[PDB]
Amino acid sequence: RSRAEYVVTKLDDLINWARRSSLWPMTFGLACCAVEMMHMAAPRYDMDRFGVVFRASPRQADVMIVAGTLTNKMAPALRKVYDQMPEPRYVVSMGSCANGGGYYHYSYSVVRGCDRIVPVDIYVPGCPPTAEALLYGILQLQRKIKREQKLKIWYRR
Amino acid sequence: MWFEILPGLAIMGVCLVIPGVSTAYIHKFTNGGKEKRVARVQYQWYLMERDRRISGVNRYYVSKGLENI
Amino acid sequence: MNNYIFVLSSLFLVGCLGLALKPSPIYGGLGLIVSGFVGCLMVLGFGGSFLGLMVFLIYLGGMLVVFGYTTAMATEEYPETWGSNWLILGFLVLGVIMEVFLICVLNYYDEVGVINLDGLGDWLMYEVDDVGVMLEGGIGVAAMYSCATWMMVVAGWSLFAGIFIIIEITRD
Amino acid sequence: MPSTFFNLTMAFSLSLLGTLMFRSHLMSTLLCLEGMVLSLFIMTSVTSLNSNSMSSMPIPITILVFAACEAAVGLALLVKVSNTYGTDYVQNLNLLQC
Amino acid sequence: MNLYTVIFINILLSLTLILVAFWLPQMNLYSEKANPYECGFDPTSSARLPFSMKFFLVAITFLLFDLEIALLLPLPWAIQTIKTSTMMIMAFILVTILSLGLAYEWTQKGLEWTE
Amino acid sequence: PFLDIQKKLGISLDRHFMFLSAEQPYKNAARCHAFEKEWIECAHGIGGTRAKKECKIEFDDFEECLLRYKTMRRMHDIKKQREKLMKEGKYTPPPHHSGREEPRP
Amino acid sequence: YPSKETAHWKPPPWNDVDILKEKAVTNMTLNFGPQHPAAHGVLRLVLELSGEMVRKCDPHIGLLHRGTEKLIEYKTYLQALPYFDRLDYVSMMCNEQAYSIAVEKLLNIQPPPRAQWIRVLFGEITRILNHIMAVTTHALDIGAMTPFFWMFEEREKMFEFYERVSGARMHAAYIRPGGVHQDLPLGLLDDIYEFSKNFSLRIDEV
Amino acid sequence: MFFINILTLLVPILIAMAFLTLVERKILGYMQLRKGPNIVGPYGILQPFADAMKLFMKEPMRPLTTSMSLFIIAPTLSLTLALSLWVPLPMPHPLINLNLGILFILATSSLSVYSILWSGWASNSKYSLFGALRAVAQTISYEVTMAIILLSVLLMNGSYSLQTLITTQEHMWLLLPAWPMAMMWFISTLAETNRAPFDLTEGESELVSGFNVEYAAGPFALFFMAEYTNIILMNALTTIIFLGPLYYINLPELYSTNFMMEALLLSSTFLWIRASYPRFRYDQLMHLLWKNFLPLTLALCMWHISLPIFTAGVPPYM
Amino acid sequence: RMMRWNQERRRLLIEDLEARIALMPLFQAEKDRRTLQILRENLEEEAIIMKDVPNWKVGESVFHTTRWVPPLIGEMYGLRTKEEMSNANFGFTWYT
Amino acid sequence: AGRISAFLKNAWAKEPVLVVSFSVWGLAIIMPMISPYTKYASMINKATPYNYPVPVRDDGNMPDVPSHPQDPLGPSLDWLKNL
Ligand SMILES: CCCCCCCCCCCCO[C@@H]1O[C@H](CO)[C@@H](O[C@H]2O[C@H](CO)[C@@H](O)[C@H](O)[C@H]2O)[C@H](O)[C@H]1O
Ligand SMILES: CCCCCCCCCCCCO[C@@H]1O[C@H](CO)[C@@H](O[C@H]2O[C@H](CO)[C@@H](O)[C@H](O)[C@H]2O)[C@H](O)[C@H]1O
Ligand SMILES: CCCCCCCCCCCCO[C@@H]1O[C@H](CO)[C@@H](O[C@H]2O[C@H](CO)[C@@H](O)[C@H](O)[C@H]2O)[C@H](O)[C@H]1O
Ligand SMILES: CCCCCCCCCCCCO[C@@H]1O[C@H](CO)[C@@H](O[C@H]2O[C@H](CO)[C@@H](O)[C@H](O)[C@H]2O)[C@H](O)[C@H]1O
Ligand code: SF4
Repeated sequence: RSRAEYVVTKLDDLINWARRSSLWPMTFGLACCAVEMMHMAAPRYDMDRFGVVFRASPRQADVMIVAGTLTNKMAPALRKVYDQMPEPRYVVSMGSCANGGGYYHYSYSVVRGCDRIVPVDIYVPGCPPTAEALLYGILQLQRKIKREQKLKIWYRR
Repeated sequence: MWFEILPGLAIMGVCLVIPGVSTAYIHKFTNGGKEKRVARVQYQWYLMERDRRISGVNRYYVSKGLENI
Repeated sequence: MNNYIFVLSSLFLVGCLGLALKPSPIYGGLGLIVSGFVGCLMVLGFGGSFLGLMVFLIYLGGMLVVFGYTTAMATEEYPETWGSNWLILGFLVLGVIMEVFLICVLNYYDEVGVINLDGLGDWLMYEVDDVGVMLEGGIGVAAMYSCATWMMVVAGWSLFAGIFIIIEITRD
Repeated sequence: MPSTFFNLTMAFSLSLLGTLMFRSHLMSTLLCLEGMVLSLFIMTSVTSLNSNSMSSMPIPITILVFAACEAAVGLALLVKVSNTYGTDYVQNLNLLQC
Repeated sequence: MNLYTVIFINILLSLTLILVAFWLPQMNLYSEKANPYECGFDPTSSARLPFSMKFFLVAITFLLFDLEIALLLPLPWAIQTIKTSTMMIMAFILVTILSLGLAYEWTQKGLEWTE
Repeated sequence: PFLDIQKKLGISLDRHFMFLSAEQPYKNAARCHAFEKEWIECAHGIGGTRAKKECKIEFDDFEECLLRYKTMRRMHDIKKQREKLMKEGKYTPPPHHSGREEPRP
Repeated sequence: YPSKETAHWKPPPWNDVDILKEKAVTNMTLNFGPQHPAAHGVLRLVLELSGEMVRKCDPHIGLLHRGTEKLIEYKTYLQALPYFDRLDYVSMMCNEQAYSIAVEKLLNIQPPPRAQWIRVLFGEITRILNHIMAVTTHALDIGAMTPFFWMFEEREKMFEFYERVSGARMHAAYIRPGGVHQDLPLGLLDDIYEFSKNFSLRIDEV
Repeated sequence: MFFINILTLLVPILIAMAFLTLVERKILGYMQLRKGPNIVGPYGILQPFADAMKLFMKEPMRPLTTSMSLFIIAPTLSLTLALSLWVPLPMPHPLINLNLGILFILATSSLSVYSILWSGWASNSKYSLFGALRAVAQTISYEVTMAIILLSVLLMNGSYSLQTLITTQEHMWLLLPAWPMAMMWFISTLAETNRAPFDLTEGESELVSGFNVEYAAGPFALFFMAEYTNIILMNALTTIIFLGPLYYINLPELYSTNFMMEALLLSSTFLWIRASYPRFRYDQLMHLLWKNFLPLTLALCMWHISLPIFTAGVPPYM
Repeated sequence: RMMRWNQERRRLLIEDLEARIALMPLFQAEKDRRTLQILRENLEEEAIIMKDVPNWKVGESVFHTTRWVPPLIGEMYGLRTKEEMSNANFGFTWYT
Repeated sequence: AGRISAFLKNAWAKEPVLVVSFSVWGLAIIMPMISPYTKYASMINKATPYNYPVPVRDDGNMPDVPSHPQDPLGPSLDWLKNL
């Protein structure tokens, strides 16, 4: 390694830290799992103290939290709003329905896991996961973002 | 606790005093140790231009007293 | 700085050329806003103050209403800009070229007549009362309240009657 | 002064040419009238300043007052035109040829 | 000169932030990303179609009321006149007729938005 | 005016701010006040037709004062002749025309 | 005098009133949701608009249709019970109680007295859980965001009663045909009393 | 030296804006029984910098239906005008001393609406057009009375010069003789800054994000920076007009310290108000201004023409 | 309190304006001499610059009348530097 | 006049803003007519010397014009000093 590689590595940390520290999820919730998402924003857990702020516009969002069941009728709309998030963007699959169809896995009308529609960064189990379990998954996304090495990889190309 | 809001407020408060204070001090530094002259009307501008012309150095704020006459 | 007012009046001319080409009223409204700002600067440049700020403020309000009216009653699927139509674009470029030509030729024939490019900046301010106090344009406008009250009577009546007029025009 | 007044008169002439050469939107023409008003305001204001004629400065303000009334009526008429035809196009305003 | 200088710096700072914002980030342009937003479904028409204005009469009333305040803004200079009674009557009459105009439009339901 | 109502009633709605020489706020005389006063006074009582010929001196002076065609041309000629001589190296502007004056007072 | 140019001119109308072709109705059509703060994430409300006046509301639903009713046909009666937690998933135990009563009726059995008192107790806790969500999110959609936060801390305490009887904060599956799954843990009534005696002040603040 | 003075105005104002985003989020949090940011830096004091760096590292939107010139211009115009509003502010000595500084404020503030109008139109989407047309209505609502409210106050000042307001209030806050206008002025500045309960051009519960809905990344940040800078500006203006900070010719910094304290307090009440009330309907804002403020504003303008004449209290011209 | 304070500010303004009245004779005399000296300086350079120009009369008036006509700014500063001319056109109005 | 009193009372309870507007408007007109200080406002504007007071040529028939600014002749401003 070299001082040019050291500088690149410290810059990766800085840009990674900025995206860790200001994760703005879309105002986007599908079913009962969204109720526990409200409880993560509520005072006991206060997601906003970690820097997590809902914004309704996909253009102003970084994270999609798929919080509930994804039906076939809903699937194109979810794909649309994912595509309209500017990058870098992340997806958190929350709950059994989003994770793999859950209680409705065998239904004619249900997508068996949102990871058939969008890429998923974190899978949060539970039906619903508790507000705390969701918060744990959000903090696992932050640590994943902490591991991104995009500038180091650019330098070595 | 509510008093944990204060670190941001103090930073805000410091940042909002600097413009007023810095402008007052930079005026005195660039106007011979005095307030920057205000020319609301043409008469005041005329006095400044006369002050500049008699100053000997082309600066209105360099004043000349009875030692000059 | 000797070219300052000529540059502004030159910018004002371009703004009216843009308006005259009549793109979508959205850009027409913008053209008048910029011309109004440039017109305010010219009034300021000649020693004005109140009159320049008034006309900009009035036209800022006026074009906001025109923006609202445009989105409701003067809009198409593909609003036109100055560049959208080759024909409008060409007359925009040709109009600017003809401005340079007209000023260039008039400078040659007279040299001091309408165009005096040699003397720009020498004939902006003519006389100024150097030691005066009460000289700003607001004082002159304020004579409507004392010495020119008839001017204010007619102005006030037209705004008052205008309310009754627009209510009648707009009722179904 | 000499060159500024030439440019302002040209600006009025262009705005009048805009008024006289219709395209489709009536609103685009109403904007050209406001352009002529604006040019005449500056010409009057600059003349009053250049001659130090403080008793004439009410006049430019009265120009804007009546221009506002003219513009308000123009917009009021444009609402009526749009209600009839669903556009402000002037080619629809042709029933009075017969 | 100073006012020109600072406003240019203000313009200069704003434009630099725009250039940074457009040339620093990694891009990935594709059609679905850049299509207009409408809550996950496609728009059924252009956003450029007519959008009705229900307060159009208030809007053109505002044009006249904005020239009324233009007639009022010389008042700080006008109160310096020797002809105090004349100035006071002119200002009182001007405000009163504007009030009567507003009162008439109010009672004609001109401030009510159309349905 | 077409109807002289104002004269009949002895009032003034718009007769008193008709020209430069009229009353100004705070007695701030307009440009060319003295020339316009002379032109108006020469013309008074003799009618427009006679005034056109017989007050021609006053009108020309006032016209020159207000529009300044001759003043602008005269300065253009001096500044143009100075440009020619300086290029030929026959004229050198004095120190007070070059920005190195001894300012008064 | 007839001319080729004016051959197509007709005389004007007798009263100056022209019969023009019907003008074009041109209402804005807008997708209000599913991805919209006020649409609950899954409502595609198609609106006909004139300005901001609403001319027609066409609610498109089925964006959360999951075929619960068909799925229940493949379940035993006990297996179907948790599907009722996930219907009105703001009033979970009340949904269980409806299904439990229906099954109990067809079974011609009755739940014991203590079960019925528990079921009413938790039915009314659930009603408060629901009305908090109904009132404060309704306020949040109108712009008053703060009551949501005060009252969702109260909700978090009631989720603890759910989790203490059933092990789950929401989808308890606690009320079943025949009664309830388990008896109350020792100390739960006291904690429900402690919550209950302060809650009316929380209502007063809102 | 004048360039150094520009820096010592712009840079502290931009830092004050950034930390107002932190103060808002913590004050709102505590009124909601939360904490707000307390991880990103000590007590959250690096959270604004993280949000800024995130936004400018994000992909900026280039939507296909968009008319691109106005789309770029509007957020650029927004920040320019917000910063320009500060240059004539006397704290107690302004960077730019203007004879008609109040009229400069109105004209500059009135041009600021066009950033909202053009961005919403240029985006060429339905929710952005809705936001633009609410801005049209918003300006029609409040601009009708804001200048008359100012007019009545300045009949005790005697001029449009902001620095003269300091001398006018040498012995007393203008609040005392003008508190009814101060109340109406305060509501007007909330609407003028598109703040709650009049946050209608964005109004996220109704229009998702209104005028800026198609905006991402750094261009989005400019609108946000411009809005938070204007909140401080309008309250600092309210402080100088109605709450005359204590001025002593030999202690100018005393004015600056007192000015900041009152301006900080007035900015806090903006955040306090947001946490307390529901939103108006945008037709109801028009009726508030035109059927309540406007009658009283006109009566009080007549009263404040009448007052200096019958008390012989006309202020000096100079 | 505003009545009393504004009445005091009116007395202060009169005192300030009366100081101007006392000094105005001196400023008028200085300004007369300054304007005439500048005009004199222009006349001498015109005598050299327009020496070999046919039919030029040095110092000729453009008016028929013989009464004093104050010079324009363009006349006074026509032969001086661009900065002196710019200062006369924009000094006051660009001083903020 | 008991019918109006009920009217005014209802207007006060239900439309107080309009009641205040009309009352303030009426007070603004009335106050200059009944105030003892109204006459001074014009006199103060008249005593402000924005222009140089041009002296007059003394012809020997001006008993009322001061010869010096501190002569006891001419307009006094004691009324304003003690206003
Ligand atoms: C939309 C923008 C349009 C831009 C328009 C063009 C702007 C540039 C203006 C060019 C016009 C002439 O601009 C400039 O005028 C000044 C007078 O002030 C002349 O003045 C100078 O040169 C001439 C002789 O050449 C003499 O007067 C003298 O020596 C000196 O004063 C300059 O030589 C000329 O270059
Ligand atoms: C049919 C509808 C018309 C009727 C309604 C209008 C009624 C008239 C109201 C306006 C009255 C204007 O009244 C007029 O005021 C001006 C000043 O403004 C007075 O003017 C007087 O003072 C000015 C001050 O400069 C002198 O220059 C002037 O020579 C002198 O006459 C007139 O003597 C008076 O007649
Ligand atoms: C005199 C003429 C000189 C020669 C001119 C040659 C011009 C050729 C330009 C090539 C395009 C460069 O422009 C840039 O291309 C990149 C990748 O190529 C694309 O950029 C973006 O979109 C694509 C979409 O898949 C991604 O693959 C890419 O990584 C991303 O950065 C855009 O299209 C544009 O941002
Ligand atoms: C239809 C529209 C109706 C609304 C308009 C009504 C306007 C009527 C206004 C009536 C009030 C006039 O009030 C009038 O004020 C002036 C000064 O201004 C007072 O005038 C008094 O003070 C002035 C100084 O200002 C002295 O020069 C004067 O000698 C003295 O009378 C009058 O004593 C009072 O009567
Ligand atoms: S995983 Fe469970 S709680 Fe979440 S939406 Fe599906 S059924 Fe509801």
